[PDB]
Amino acid sequence: KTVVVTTILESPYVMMKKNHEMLEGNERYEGYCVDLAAEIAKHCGFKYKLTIVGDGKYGARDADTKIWNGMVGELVYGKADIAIAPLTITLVREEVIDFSKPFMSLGISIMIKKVSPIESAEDLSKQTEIAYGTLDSGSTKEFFRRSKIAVFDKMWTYMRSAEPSVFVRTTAEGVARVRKSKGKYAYLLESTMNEYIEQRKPCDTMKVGGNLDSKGYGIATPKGSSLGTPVNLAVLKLSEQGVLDKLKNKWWYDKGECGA
Amino acid sequence: KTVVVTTILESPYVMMKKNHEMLEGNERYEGYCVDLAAEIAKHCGFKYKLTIVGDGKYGARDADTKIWNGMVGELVYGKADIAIAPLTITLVREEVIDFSKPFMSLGISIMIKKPQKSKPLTVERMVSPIESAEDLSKQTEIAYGTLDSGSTKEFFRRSKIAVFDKMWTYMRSAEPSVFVRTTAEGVARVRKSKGKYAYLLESTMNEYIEQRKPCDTMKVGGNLDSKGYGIATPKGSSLGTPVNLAVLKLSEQGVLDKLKNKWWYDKGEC
Amino acid sequence: KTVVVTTILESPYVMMKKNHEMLEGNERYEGYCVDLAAEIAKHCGFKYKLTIVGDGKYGARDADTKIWNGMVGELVYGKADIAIAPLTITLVREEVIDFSKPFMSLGISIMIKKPQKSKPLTVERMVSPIESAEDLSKQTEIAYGTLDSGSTKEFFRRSKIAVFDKMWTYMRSAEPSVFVRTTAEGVARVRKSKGKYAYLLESTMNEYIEQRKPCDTMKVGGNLDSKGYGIATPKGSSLGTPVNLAVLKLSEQGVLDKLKNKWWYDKGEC
Amino acid sequence: KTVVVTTILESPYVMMKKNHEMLEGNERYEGYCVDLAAEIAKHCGFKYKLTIVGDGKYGARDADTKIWNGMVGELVYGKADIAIAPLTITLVREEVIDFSKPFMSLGISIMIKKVSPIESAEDLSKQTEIAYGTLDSGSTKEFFRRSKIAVFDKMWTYMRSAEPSVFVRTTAEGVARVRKSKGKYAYLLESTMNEYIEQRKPCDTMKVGGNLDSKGYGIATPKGSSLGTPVNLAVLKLSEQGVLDKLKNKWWYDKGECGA
Ligand SMILES: NS(=O)(=O)c1cc2c(cc1Cl)N[C@H]([C@H]1C[C@H]3C=C[C@@H]1C3)NS2(=O)=O
Ligand SMILES: NS(=O)(=O)c1cc2c(cc1Cl)N[C@H]([C@H]1C[C@H]3C=C[C@@H]1C3)NS2(=O)=O
Ligand SMILES: NS(=O)(=O)c1cc2c(cc1Cl)N[C@H]([C@H]1C[C@H]3C=C[C@@H]1C3)NS2(=O)=O
Ligand SMILES: NS(=O)(=O)c1cc2c(cc1Cl)N[C@H]([C@H]1C[C@H]3C=C[C@@H]1C3)NS2(=O)=O
Ligand SMILES: N[C@@H](CCC(=O)O)C(=O)O
Ligand SMILES: N[C@@H](CCC(=O)O)C(=O)O
Ligand SMILES: N[C@@H](CCC(=O)O)C(=O)O
Ligand SMILES: N[C@@H](CCC(=O)O)C(=O)O
Repeated sequence: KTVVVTTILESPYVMMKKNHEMLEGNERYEGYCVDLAAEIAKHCGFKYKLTIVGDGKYGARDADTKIWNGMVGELVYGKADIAIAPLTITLVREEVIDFSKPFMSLGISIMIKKVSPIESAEDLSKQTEIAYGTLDSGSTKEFFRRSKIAVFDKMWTYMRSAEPSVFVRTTAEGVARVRKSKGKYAYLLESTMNEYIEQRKPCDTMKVGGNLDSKGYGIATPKGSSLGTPVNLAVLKLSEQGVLDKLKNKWWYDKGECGA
Repeated sequence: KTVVVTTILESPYVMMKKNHEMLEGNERYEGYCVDLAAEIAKHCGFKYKLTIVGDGKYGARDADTKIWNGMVGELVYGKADIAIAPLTITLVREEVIDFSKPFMSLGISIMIKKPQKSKPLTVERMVSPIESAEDLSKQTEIAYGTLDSGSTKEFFRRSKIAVFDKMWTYMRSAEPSVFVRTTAEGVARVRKSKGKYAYLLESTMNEYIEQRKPCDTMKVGGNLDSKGYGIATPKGSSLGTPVNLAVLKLSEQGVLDKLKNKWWYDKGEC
Repeated sequence: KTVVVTTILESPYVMMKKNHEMLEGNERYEGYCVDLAAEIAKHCGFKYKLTIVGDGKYGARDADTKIWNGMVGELVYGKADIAIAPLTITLVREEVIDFSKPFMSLGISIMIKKPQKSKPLTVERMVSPIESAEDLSKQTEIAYGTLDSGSTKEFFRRSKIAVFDKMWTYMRSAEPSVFVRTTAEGVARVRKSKGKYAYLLESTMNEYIEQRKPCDTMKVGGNLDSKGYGIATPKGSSLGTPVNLAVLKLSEQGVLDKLKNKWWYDKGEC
Repeated sequence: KTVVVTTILESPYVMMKKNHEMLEGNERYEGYCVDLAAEIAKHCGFKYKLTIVGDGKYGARDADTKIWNGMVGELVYGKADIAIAPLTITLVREEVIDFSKPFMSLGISIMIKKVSPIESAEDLSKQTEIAYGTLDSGSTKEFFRRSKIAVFDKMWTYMRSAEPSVFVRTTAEGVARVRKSKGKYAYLLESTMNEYIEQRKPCDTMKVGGNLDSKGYGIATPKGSSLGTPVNLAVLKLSEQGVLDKLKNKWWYDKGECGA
């Protein structure tokens, strides 16, 4: 029984190689998540087929319709069996899907155009000269929406009532916007993606300040599935064997086409 | 029914209060773990009684007897209901108990005695003889050890990495023994060995010991791996999911970060 | 019963919102005074309707008619129940209305156009032609004026200090008139007079105007006196003591401090 | 009828006369508050007799007995007709006595021994190596006790549970303690007293940071008295005529027995 593996096109997690037109099956995808899925399948011992989520959404709930979209939606509604992808572990997701142990620590970080005047998030909220937003229907926007801290509350209140739409549909759109804004825009995204972008050409983006919080990516399965314990054990074994460290070093720092 | 919580006597997780010779109950202990347990009880309502393991060990499987000891061992046999303590999530422990999501990140680091400032135009520089684990294993004048019945010892024993295997081979055949009974004993050995002893402990304890007086120890290199601390629940128990969601809520509301900052960096003696 | 609150259109106390054409009710206005009114209504439960005086004056006595005008005047005759606005507590006003305890300190300051950074090694220095009220009165090249029907004009009219008396004598016999009908008009005169006009206004508005773009104005010297802003109330009204208690309570909680920091410092630039 | 005036020996508000052994009446007292009382009597037109409060406390409520001590007690219980003294206007006091308009602005300040490693009160709260307390039965301890701010809550919790007693019976004891502590103790007191102390010899104490909050001194009268409105009008007249500024300049900066 082939296991359906939903995932999203995120770099360096999943990429469509370079000559994908002449390739078929899972051989046309490469990245950290592809390697993670291969190791998970090797440990558990199942045949899998990588599938790309129909909409480029990680997963959230719509305007009071209680419907999950993106990867979480495909998991809940039975459209997929497992999600090896950068899915942040959150409160709202955990109640509906089974998350494994985190395979990568991360956090929310500020990235800007290349002594920065903002540095910390407090100064970023205080100064209204520079605009800042998040990814639409992701996890950072939900973190800001439900945040009770005064600084994050001010951040979310400004971001929601902003003209034009300060949010972006895809993280690539966000990095393009912050590159083209001539330093007038700040992008809020995961620390791992921030470091990957800052370690790539043309190296015009830099990460400033610290991490707003601490989160992690987990392998998600439908609630009440038989694969949750095996994939949890496989993630633990991979972490203890250094496989996750090796994969992150390969896909984040082995190439390093940046000047640092 | 009041459940029993087990914890280890580790700072700044659970430390006896100053006036603890006359106090009774959970008010005797202060630290990160006590008010973490308070927050857990506040989220999901239950009555808890803090307890300390008699052996004072974190937990490991004994060879040729397959008997778990320490916090994990006493949690398996049913004399505890929940382990809110700096217990490291491992593969061996996950097959006998249930671990929640990590509430604090950590890693294996190296602790050494802080060298004196180098004299040479008038700038002072810090020169250290060990800067990573590769050169720590490649030398012989400095002994290094871990904590017995801990996660680090099991990690080094079961590691297939070349440098980690070399360090494990060194500490296995070491005379006198480089293993310590308690973290505080390891720090005492580090401060007493005049700079010839390195301690392989967790990064959180290393940073906490660095921040407090007499601050004669330093952390060299990065972490050897990435791990986490989880709240341990007996396998097949009713306190697993509520505790996991409680940890998730405390992470999302910022309680964990504020607790860490007020228990590690607020009391920055040095 | 819904009581009517009067206020003046003075930044940052009350400013029309950007989308104020379609919005109705108290949501039209934003600023320090609307937040103060909300807090006052939260202290003691009552419904309020924000209003703006038609004449747009703070309040003064007319010549030879002994008739009050402005916010104070319309509060005396009973067309308003409470004045939550930057109304300065004075002796003449206290004899006809009731003032609560000051909710913000202030003083009379001098506003001039900011000069250019002077150069002579390669350091830029700030050189100003006026640095006190004494040298402002002694000099004659730069004209100075105040706000019509304001507290500062009454202070200068009834001042027995030699310097203040000289300045008032200059203002009375001034051609063309140095008095402005609105604070914004005075700042516009300062900006467009290219350094030949000095505005004598309240310290809070002076700092607020200095803190925003294009920030071509500067405050010279210190405050000529010390005063405060109070919430006015008609004599013998039931709203006096509850509002005074509310102001004291908001001072104790530090709500006034955070309102000031949010409406004066956070929104500033340059 | 001679109006009884209660006051406390505080410098430079009320000071004992140099040759007071040979003097009697109100001519044996001098200071800012003595001049204030003289101006109030001149404006209202009443004869007064300055009386020193029995216990050197400004006023507070005791441990669950609802009894006012100090000057507020003398006012409430009919033992005094008016209080021209540095009495801080507070919500708890206003409910039992009638304050006039503030005749002097002030705030909580941090005063230490003369690199300045303390800065604002945030660092003072985050630091456990330096001791700091307040005046007992005053208004600063009440402000710290009822404060709902996290920094001030931490300050109060540390101060109450401190061994030995971090509080001082009189402000002079506090300044002596901070002088003799070799920089290990900090004293929290009113900004006016802090400035007066640092401006007088030996000038070994210096102020750091800004004022914690803003308060003021008002002339207190018994509730439901006929003197409240006349003294309020007199205070307003004195403020308008510059008499209060003149007296502050006379008693704070006119001597200036310091090098600054
Ligand atoms: N260095 S890293 O970001 O690639 C990374 C991060 C993490 C890893 C492993 C790696 Cl390699 N494993 C941990 C897991 C292992 C066991 C202990 C904590 C969880 C359960 N999660 S983690 O702390 O999020
Ligand atoms: N900054 S820290 O080490 O005290 C720390 C570390 C971690 C926190 C929260 C804090 Cl405050 N929460 C995460 C949890 C939240 C969700 C995502 C990963 C786990 C499940 N684990 S963590 O990445 O191990
Ligand atoms: N810092 S400020 O100008 O916003 C400011 C100014 C003042 C505040 C509070 C603040 Cl936050 N409260 C005082 C009041 C409190 C009690 C003592 C004096 C009045 C009654 N008035 S004040 O001295 O005019
Ligand atoms: N410069 S000072 O501290 O001596 C000082 C302080 C103050 C003065 C007068 C002086 Cl001289 N008057 C004001 C009062 C006057 C009118 C306006 C506010 C109150 C009512 N209170 S105050 O703002 O506390
Ligand atoms: N990776 C996040 C979204 C990225 C972001 O919000 O910055 C998720 O799983 O939803
Ligand atoms: N925290 C570790 C013990 C400390 C160590 O091994 O350094 C554990 O849970 O096993
Ligand atoms: N705030 C002053 C008016 C402003 C001014 O006179 O500068 C008043 O209440 O009268
Ligand atoms: N002046 C204050 C007391 C001074 C202090 O506590 O520092 C009062 O009236 O209570």
